[PDB]
Amino acid sequence: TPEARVLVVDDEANIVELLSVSLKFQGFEVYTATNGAQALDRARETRPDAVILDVMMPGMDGFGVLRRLRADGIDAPALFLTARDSLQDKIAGLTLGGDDYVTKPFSLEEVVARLRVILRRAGKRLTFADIELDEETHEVWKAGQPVSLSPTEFTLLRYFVINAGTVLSKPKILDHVWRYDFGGDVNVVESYVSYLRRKIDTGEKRLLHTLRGVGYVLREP
Amino acid sequence: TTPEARVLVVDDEANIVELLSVSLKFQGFEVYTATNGAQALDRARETRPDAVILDVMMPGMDGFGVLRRLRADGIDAPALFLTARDSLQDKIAGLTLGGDDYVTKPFSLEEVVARLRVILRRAGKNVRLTFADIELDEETHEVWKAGQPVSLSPTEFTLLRYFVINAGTVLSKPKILDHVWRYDFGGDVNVVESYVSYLRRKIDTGEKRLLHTLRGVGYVLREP
Repeated sequence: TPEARVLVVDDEANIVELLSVSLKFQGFEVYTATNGAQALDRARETRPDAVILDVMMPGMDGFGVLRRLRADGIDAPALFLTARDSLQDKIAGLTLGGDDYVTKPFSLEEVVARLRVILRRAGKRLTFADIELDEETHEVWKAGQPVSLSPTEFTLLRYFVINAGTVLSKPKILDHVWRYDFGGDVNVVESYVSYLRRKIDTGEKRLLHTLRGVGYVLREP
Repeated sequence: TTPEARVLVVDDEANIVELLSVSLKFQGFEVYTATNGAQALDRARETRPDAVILDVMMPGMDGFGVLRRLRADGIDAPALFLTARDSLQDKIAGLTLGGDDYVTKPFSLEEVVARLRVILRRAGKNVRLTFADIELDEETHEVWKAGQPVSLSPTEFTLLRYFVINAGTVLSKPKILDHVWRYDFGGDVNVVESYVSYLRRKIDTGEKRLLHTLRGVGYVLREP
């Protein structure tokens, strides 16, 4: 998944190019528009998580374009590119809700950082037996105690928890854990289940079982 | 509170301390300054600032450390950081926690001032007055008369608010004059007569008279 879908609205083509190349290189899915009409069309087609728009635009300024978008039910937060001479006059429009701005001449570092903050502001614990996971941060706990897991062990633990009680064959685990990218020996699944038992299945009762010839299952006996 | 806000500027670069305080003072901020963390903690206790501006890059102890210590002493004012662009992705959590914000170097004064006003507003955590068919908002200064907006000058507003808050009390020209012009003005009391007259012409119109003259004594806002 991309980190977010961003729509860039600016009538200056070289700034559209710069912003989208940067954002794409940072892992964002970027869509573009050179005016208000193109902006409303792209926002309906691509449903963005954030909008970057230049306040200075031909015909209709960046506030007007944003009003129209918001009237169509597009509620994504916005980042304005704005001139410094107009700051005390425009401050109310520039920072309402969860919107923010950068002033010209701007840096890409700043654009990216202010974008991540508005995305975080706009966003509004799996348990099994004595195991707990946070899907957001990837922290794992075992009887209250922090456990350090690699990205693959985490994915593997989550897959077992979400499917607690289901017998999961090596091929099903292999497809899921490496997202169909990997098609080599299933005994990699055997290694990972082994690492994962060594880190989280260390209590009185065995939680992670092998049904020999068939698969693995997580069940509190 | 005379000034728009008390601001403490913490930076080890003297020409930037100078620039910032001159601009801020010219915008009507009361400004205090420090060149290091020890002077920062001392000035914050003496002057109880509403906001702190601090450079992240400082000798010995960086700007986060100085802020941690101010905050442990109970100084909870929001902070604006002056920060380099190279360190944004690494420092973003410290730079925007709570109601803090930042500007990147090289910065404009417009931007510093704007971001400061926003943090000050965010840190200040509605207010209405009524009498008969008159209504006031102390926040925006809007006035209404039988539902109808009425446009008052700042003085007319202060005057109408004074009457409403003291409805029923006979207020003499000297008391009115002292309050309306904050003791700054001590000239002829017939200025009070003029303003009462302007005020009566805007909010005291026809039917029952709400604003009365007790001749030789003063004015009172009361139902007839």
